Formats: sequence, C-alpha cells, structure tokens
Amino acid sequence: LDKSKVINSALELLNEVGIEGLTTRKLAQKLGVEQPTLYWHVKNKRALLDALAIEMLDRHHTHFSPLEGESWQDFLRNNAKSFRNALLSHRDGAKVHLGTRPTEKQYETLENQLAFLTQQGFSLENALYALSAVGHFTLGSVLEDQEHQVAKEERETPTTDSMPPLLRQAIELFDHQGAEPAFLHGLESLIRGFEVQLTALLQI
Amino acid sequence: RLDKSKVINSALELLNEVGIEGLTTRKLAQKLGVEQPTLYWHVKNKRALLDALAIEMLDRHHTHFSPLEGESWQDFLRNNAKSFRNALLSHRDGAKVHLGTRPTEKQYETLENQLAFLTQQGFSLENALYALSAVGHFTLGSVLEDQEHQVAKEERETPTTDSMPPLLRQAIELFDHQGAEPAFLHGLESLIRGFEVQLT
Amino acid sequence: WTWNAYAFAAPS
Amino acid sequence: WTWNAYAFAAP
Amino acid sequence: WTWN
Repeated sequence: LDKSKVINSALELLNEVGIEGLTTRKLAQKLGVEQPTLYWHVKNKRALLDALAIEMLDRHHTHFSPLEGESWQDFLRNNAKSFRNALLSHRDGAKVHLGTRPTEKQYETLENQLAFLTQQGFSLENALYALSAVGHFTLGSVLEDQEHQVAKEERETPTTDSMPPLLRQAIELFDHQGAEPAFLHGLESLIRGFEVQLTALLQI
Repeated sequence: RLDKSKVINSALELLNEVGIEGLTTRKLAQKLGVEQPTLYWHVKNKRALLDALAIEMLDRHHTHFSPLEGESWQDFLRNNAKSFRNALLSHRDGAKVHLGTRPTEKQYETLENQLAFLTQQGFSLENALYALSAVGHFTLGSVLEDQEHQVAKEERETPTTDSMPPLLRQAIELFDHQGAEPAFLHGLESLIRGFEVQLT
Repeated sequence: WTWNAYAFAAPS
Repeated sequence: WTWNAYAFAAP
Repeated sequence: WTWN
C-alpha cells in the first residue's frame, strides 16, 4: 500500500476509463480501499494527474537529456519523438501532461538541455524558443490524435463522398498513413527552420 | 437546430462564466430560462455543443481563414495561425473547445482553397498538408498549454526559485518578462522557414 | 484547422 | 517539457 | 452531459 502501487493502479485505471472518468472514488475501489486512506497518497484529482504525468515521462521519456556528441538536431528530434511516446503511452495521455510544471528532480535535466543547446550555438533565448516549439508542437499533435480518437465514437459516421478533390486526396492520404508522418515532417521542419537561422543562410 | 437560436451565443457567455467543466445541461438550461427537454431538442450531447461553439468562435474571431489577393503562402500561414490563435484565445478554455474539431461541409470550400492555393505555389499536395497540419497543431498546442497553466498556476505553489539552477532561472525571467507570444511567433517562423527551404 | 489525420476516422 | 511561458507563473 |  505505497505510493507506487497507487500510481500503477491509477495508470491501469486511466486506460480503462480515460481521464474524464478517472476519479479518486474509482481508484479506491480498484484498490479495495477506503477513500480517506487513498487521500494520503493523492490529495485530489489534479495531484493525481501530476503524479501520473511524472510516471509516464519517467517510464517512457527515455531521451529526456541530451547525449554523447549527439548533434543538437539529433537531440531535438530524438527528444520530441521520445516525448511523443510518453504522451501516447496511455489513454488521454496528452491531456494528463497538459499544464504540468516540472518538479525540482527534473530541474537539472532542463538545465543541461539549455546548456547543451547554448554550447552548440544557440543564444539562451533561441534555445528556449527551439525547445518550446518542439514541445508545444509534439503535445498539440498527440492532444488532437487522442481527442479525435474519442470523438469519432461520439459522432455519426463521416460525410466524405461530398468532399472536393484536394480535400478528398488529403483524406485518403490521412486514412492510409495516420498521424505519424505529419508529426515527423513538422518535427524536421522545426529543426530545419532553426538550422537556417543558426546558419545565417538568409542573412545580409 | 442551433443556428436558428440563441443557444450558441448564451453558451459562449456561460463558457466564460464557468469554463468548459461547468458547461453542464443544468446550467445551460437555466442560463437560457428553459427546462432541459427544450435544450435537448437544440443539442443532444456536449460534443455537439462544443462543435457548434468552436465553429461559432472561428466565425467570430478567425478572420484570416483564406489567402488574400497577392499574399504569399508564407504570409498566409503566418496570418492564418495568428488569426487561429486569436480565436482560440478569445474565450475561456477556448482551445479545449476546439480540440477534436471536425470540419463540416459548410467549411469544405475554405479548406479546398487553402490546399489549392498552396499547390498553386508549388507545394505537392502532400507537403502542403504537412505545413498546414504543422502550423495547425502547433498553434493549438501552444494555446491549450497557455490556457491550462493559466488555470493550474492558481492551484499551485508559486515557483520556489533559488532551488532552480542558473539558465533555467534566466529562462523563467525571460518568460516572466515576455510571455507566450514571442515564443509563439518564433516557432511559427521556424515551421515556415522549414518548409520554405525544403521547397527549394 | 489542425488537419488532424483522424478528423474523419470512422467509429470503432 | 513544453517550456510554456506561464508554467512557472505566480497566482 | 447529464439530463434529468
């Protein structure tokens, strides 16, 4: 009956009910426990969500820190991907991570991210803008994926044979491929946009 | 049928009053001055309401929904994102409302011109798609986070600084000074410069 | 619009 | 992380 | 959503 069982069960519970239907009541039932006893481990539903975010990053965000003589591009690419994995790891995973601030045990890891990017050419400012851009892009991708995943079941089936040519092309494209390709292109796009600034390709 | 009515309008004001969590049948019915069965006739479920609220928000505040006479694809993507941003920021929990948006037939023509315009500028249809998507998802991601941390900060124990290290701290002050918008415009600019350079 | 690839996925 | 501006904001 |  420690903090770690509570969190493993919460994670199992998240998969079975999603975030809207996750409650301390249901978690206490899953555990065969009185609601009070659970309170000591999680005060309320947002503390719970913060803890679940933390577990997910900790289990599945394997490229949290830069690495080796890995380039800044490799890091940003590998960091985005790995983060996306964390957000996809559970039902409504992105929504759980949404609006979570890093704890102090995370502060150091954030520090050598910045330091790594500044040691490799970026101003602090641009390093922030770069990390910010990959992060918000990655989160928004997963957030919509997971949301449309849910919505499709709460809606009448789609009126597709009706769409004009290019939009219909797009739709068949999407159906064949899913979301990942879009994610990868947007990710490369960001990295490349920062390459061009850093490279002074378009200067005078 | 929503469009004939004031449900949307009132629901928006309510959304502001109480946020998306608080947008329940009981409170909407009340706000409107009508019992629940009449509201049910207007709207079967919350998703349906959110769909209509999203559209209504775009129709009020997303003014750069298509490319202008003479505009380059770079400027169109810039103005469209910025305009999208504004629409999402125009209401409480505004981005959450737009989450999982399914375009209706009424919107098909706008979407089609977007694609037609980008391909006319020499994107493949496929790469056009990725630029639109990247710009879209980034804009949405940015605002969702902006809005959530806006709410969550109030239920949260103020950044115990000094514990945090040198560059992190500098980054916190920077963000304290400048807010979200400069980071948003720089990120937008990257995406665009990314596609610009692949093009050639 | 996000142009999300599941915007028109069908149920189940 | 997302490095959101308001992530270390103060009520 | 919850009806009565």
